[PDB]
Amino acid sequence: MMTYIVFILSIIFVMGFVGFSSKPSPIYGGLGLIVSGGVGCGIVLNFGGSFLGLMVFLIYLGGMMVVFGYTTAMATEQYPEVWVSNKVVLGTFITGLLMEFLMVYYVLKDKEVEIVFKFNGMGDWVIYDTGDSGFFSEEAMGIAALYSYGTWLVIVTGWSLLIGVVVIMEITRGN
Amino acid sequence: PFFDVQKKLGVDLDHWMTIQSAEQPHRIPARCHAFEKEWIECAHGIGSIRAEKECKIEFEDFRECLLRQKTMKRLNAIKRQRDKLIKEGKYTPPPHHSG
Amino acid sequence: MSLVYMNIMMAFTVSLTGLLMYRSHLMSSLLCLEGMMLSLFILATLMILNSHFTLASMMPIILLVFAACEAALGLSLLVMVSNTYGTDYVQNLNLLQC
Amino acid sequence: MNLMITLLTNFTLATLLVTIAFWLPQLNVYSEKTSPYECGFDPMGSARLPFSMKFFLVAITFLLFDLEIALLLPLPWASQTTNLNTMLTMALLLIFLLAVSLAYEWTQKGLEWTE
Amino acid sequence: MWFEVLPGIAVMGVCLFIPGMATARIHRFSNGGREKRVAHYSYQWYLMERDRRVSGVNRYYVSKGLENID
Amino acid sequence: PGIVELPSLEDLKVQEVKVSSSVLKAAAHHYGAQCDKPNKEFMLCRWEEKDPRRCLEEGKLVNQCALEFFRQIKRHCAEPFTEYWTCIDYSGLQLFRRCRKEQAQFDKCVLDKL
Amino acid sequence: NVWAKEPVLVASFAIAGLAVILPTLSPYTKYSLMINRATPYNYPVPLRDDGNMPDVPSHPQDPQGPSLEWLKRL
Amino acid sequence: LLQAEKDRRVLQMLRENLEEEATIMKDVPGWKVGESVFHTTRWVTPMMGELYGLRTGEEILSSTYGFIWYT
Amino acid sequence: SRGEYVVAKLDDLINWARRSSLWPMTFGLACCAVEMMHMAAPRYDMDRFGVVFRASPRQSDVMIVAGTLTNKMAPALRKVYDQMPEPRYVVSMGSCANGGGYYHYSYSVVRGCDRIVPVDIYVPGCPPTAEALLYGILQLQKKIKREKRLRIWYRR
Amino acid sequence: MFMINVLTLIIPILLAVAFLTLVERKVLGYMQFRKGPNVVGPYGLLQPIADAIKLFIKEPLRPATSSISMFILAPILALTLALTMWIPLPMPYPLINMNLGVLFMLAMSSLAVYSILWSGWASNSKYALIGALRAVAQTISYEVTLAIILLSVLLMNGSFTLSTLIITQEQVWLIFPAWPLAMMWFISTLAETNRAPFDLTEGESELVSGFNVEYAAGPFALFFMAEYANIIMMNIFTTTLFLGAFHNPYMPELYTINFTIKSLLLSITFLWIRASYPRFRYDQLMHLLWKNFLPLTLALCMWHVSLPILLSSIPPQT
Ligand code: SF4
Repeated sequence: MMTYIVFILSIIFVMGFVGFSSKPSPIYGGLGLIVSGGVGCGIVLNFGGSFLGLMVFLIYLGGMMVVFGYTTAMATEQYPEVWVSNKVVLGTFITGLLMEFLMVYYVLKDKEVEIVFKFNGMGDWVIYDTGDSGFFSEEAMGIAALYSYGTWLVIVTGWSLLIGVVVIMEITRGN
Repeated sequence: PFFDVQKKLGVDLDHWMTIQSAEQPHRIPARCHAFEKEWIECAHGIGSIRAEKECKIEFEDFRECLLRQKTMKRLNAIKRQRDKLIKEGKYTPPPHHSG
Repeated sequence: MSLVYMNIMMAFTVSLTGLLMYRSHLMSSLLCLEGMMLSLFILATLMILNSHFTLASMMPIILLVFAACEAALGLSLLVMVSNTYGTDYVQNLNLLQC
Repeated sequence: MNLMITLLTNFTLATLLVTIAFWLPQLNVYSEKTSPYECGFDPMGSARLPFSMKFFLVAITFLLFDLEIALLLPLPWASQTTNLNTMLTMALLLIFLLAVSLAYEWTQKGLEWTE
Repeated sequence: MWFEVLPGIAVMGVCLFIPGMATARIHRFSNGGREKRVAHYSYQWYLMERDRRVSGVNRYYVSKGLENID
Repeated sequence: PGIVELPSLEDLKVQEVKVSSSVLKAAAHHYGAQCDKPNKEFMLCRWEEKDPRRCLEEGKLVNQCALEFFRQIKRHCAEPFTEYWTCIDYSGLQLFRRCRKEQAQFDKCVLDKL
Repeated sequence: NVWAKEPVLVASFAIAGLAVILPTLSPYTKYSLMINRATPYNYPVPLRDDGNMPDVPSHPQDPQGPSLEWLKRL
Repeated sequence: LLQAEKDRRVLQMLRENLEEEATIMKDVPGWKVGESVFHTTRWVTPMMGELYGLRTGEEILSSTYGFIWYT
Repeated sequence: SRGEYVVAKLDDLINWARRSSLWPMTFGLACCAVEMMHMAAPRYDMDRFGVVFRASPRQSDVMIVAGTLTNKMAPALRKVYDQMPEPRYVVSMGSCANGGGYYHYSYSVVRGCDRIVPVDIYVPGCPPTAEALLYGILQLQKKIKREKRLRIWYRR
Repeated sequence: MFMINVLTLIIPILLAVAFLTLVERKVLGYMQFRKGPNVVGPYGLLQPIADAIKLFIKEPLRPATSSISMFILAPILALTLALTMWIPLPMPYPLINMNLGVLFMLAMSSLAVYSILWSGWASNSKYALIGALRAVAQTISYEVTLAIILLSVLLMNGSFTLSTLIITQEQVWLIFPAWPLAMMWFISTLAETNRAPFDLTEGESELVSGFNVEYAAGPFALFFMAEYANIIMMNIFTTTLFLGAFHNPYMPELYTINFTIKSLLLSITFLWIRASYPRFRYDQLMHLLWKNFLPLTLALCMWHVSLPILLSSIPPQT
């Protein structure tokens, strides 16, 4: 029955990600972020991405583990609040949900929405690859760049990471 | 400023990442190879304002290669007229799965 | 127009407004910066896969390694802020008065 | 969506384990079992107190080396192109830069404190 | 000695045996006896697609063996 | 904008070589060896024009070359070619080391007799 | 001496140093380059008839062009 | 051979689908029957809706999404 | 009587599943704790009977009160006891715990642990022998053999 | 029949976990000079079945401020992700023939860590907080080294596809081109699997079960089953990843028997390492892990980069 499945997974992503960015307690935010990263990996995987979504799932998720470690270490309230606790938190969460359901309504019962661009309402099996007899598998050769042609780029990226390491050590050392 | 020590030293370190029709790593095409070859053959020795006076048509052909916006417009109009005629009940068509 | 682009731009704008308005936790501000990173990631990656422009799939890996080291820098700054105070609230930052 | 089918079956299995835990066996007499237990005595407050931690550099260290894991992980697709020299050169340069940053923060006791 | 620990290991190893033999039985039960045509890349998927196109019943594993030469 | 035209169904009547994909992958060495000399003109048409709907006549020619190749390999030597491709058919995706004796017997057939 | 200050670390530096040094003196990088050049992923296209090129042959059976035989030949 | 088979198949879908369009839209005004989207005249590569439109769910689902999450 | 026959079968099943394991908590105040540690001896096993040491109180099946309960300890004893899975049993091990014993007088001794918790299975001794402790666990299992829980529930 | 294959994957893992609990208790008894469960049932077996029933009975129940959503969603995601790890595992032909499996292994292992993390936060009694941050530290340590050693051992022969890996395991096992890398990886699997307190600081006697201080008497089975599925999980992944058998071609039963025997005797070796050694230390884990494994792993990675150019052993990578 389903053919809008990337749009559907994107709606689940927008739900979890608005509830993420509505700022509850950051541990609930990280719950929202792991849900959002998982379904975003699902979006880019089911679009046709081979590995890069599972890659960013891994990387971005270990980053969220570090963010959990610091939000537990540094500062929490006497009682941490959840989405449905406060006036403002519940209000922003439900109005983000209302924007989501309202755009689903004004796409599914309409032709197009032009808030910033003419968005075409139908799922993205169009436009799409017409079965290229490749066997070179585009993302594999794509990340097989940065090494053959990518000379200067990995130089400045690794140099930025080395500078990042010495910068973090000297900021904590600056006492 | 826009310094091209890039050009002066004679090292192409940043030009290979520039557009389509550059060297994708094995000899493959992109989705819109030919339309960029059209637009770049139109707009080389041109002073970037008569590229929009004169090379407008071919660049818009490239933009409609990328987004396929009018194609989606036409296809959506066909689907919605299909829906209203099958809602009316005028010749529910059999052409798929048969003749 | 590939309708999924609408919801991803919607998620970007919501993550931006969440980055801008915030109650007390700078941790949550860094967290929304991480989310905005993810939004630009997914939009650029779906762009590159629609275009089959697979020579330049450098945008995802390099954008997120750089923005993640930015987030690491912010986390160390939050370590220093919570070291030289009790908590990391937006209040008790109102010194160095303009 | 076949792995989504497997995720669905495991979600149904996990929820049926929840319901067979809750609703089947016996009654639910509460009102002192819910009290927070530490080791035998009622403590002050609860958790969510500001719990100042030992390691500061180590989590950021994990983050940045996970980022260089991200740059290094396309090694098999590195190993098949006609530019063997740039391949081996930038591969050795990336791992050597990782070892250089590690060597700096190893020699400057960035791990020798509250580990 | 270990004379009595062997039945627990053996029963638990037959418990580990049954996913492999069950999975192989289901694969050979599902596709006309044929070991399953795993499709790594889009070349293999397009070849499998014309394979299931030339069958008639929309199942590739029939594979119409050397008889539509005519 | 501009108009386009398409070939009607008068032109699109070429009988497919409706054998399975596994045997078609299996005999591919000698499929490219004896036949597939004239189809490089088809390939040169296809690259130098980058216009399918135009090179369809040599598409008909390569399709009849393939059907003539299969007619020649069916009418003459031999029968255990059927055993050979159903031996390469089985092992999941095709590995050319799963079945070597039957490759050698089919090769000895077609070599010593054709 | 220089060995057992941190011995597994110095052993790691030794295998690291031979990993740095040893591909310079290497009699097989040329074989890796030849094999990696001679695996075509895409179609070797034909070309226009010729201006009588006495190369790039008429049939790939003919060994006029660049063939390979050293796979079975060690 | 696979190249020519794909050619005949996509030309068959294009001819039959423009006949489908010329049958199904021939009453609403505007709408030339088979004009190009583009200002030039070349063989544009299709989009899997110009080929696979209105094939009633299962066919387009097994065509455009099979390799992604099956086998 | 198919209904009461099924009730009897299922009640016998769940009672057997109860009397199988009985993993305790290692409470152990005084030298009856040392006797518990020598009930964890190779010459007298408890893992033959599924009696397995599980230190967290919220999953232990019984509570072996062993050692001299005092008034300074007794609020900690009951505030451990009151949070537990809903079937709960008490094995009072040793003359200190099950009636005061040698310190039955002499302030800051609760005169036996009967004044704090319900106590099912008494094993008396100073110390009880490990053989007697395992016999107390077996008779606890026979108390589990005579529950008739679901029979009472259905004929209610 | 795909639902039937789902059932023949979800059913044998349960019996695997239950009789693994039995073999834990019995091997641990015969190790510790005593005897295990011998009286009850046939020799032990129906007492782990009775343990499943016994822990079903115990009526789970919530703590004071323990927010119920996060609370009951932690061990459910634990057991769900601990099942869905076993999707691409090439028992002769796996469930989903993934084009990439080992990075999926790392992803779902990190998710198991998050499940332990969310349970330790939501249990909310300060000891679950202590144990949760101990888990966070030992995962700061053990997703760098295991992932990079993985990258090394897949660089020479694997290329992410486990069917091509079982093609590679024909002439020699991959224990011989990388044995010390394999030993460091076995240490890392024993750490990340969070069994064998040689490299585990969560179920100590210094704490009281920081992952399960007061969760609830019901889902202790869920969390318990998740960790022992982690044990079988990483031992099967070790048994596939390094060594094994050139299988009987198009014949599954011989390969399945030999793989099961190798994997389960290696799991007995794992349990036998648990039964032997004292517990470990926080700062000693950071010091030992980084300053002993990490430059040696980098050296093995660079030498396994250069070895396909030192000896032309570049893979035939599809
Ligand atoms: S009863 Fe005897 S052995 Fe037991 S705690 Fe009291 S003094 Fe010690």
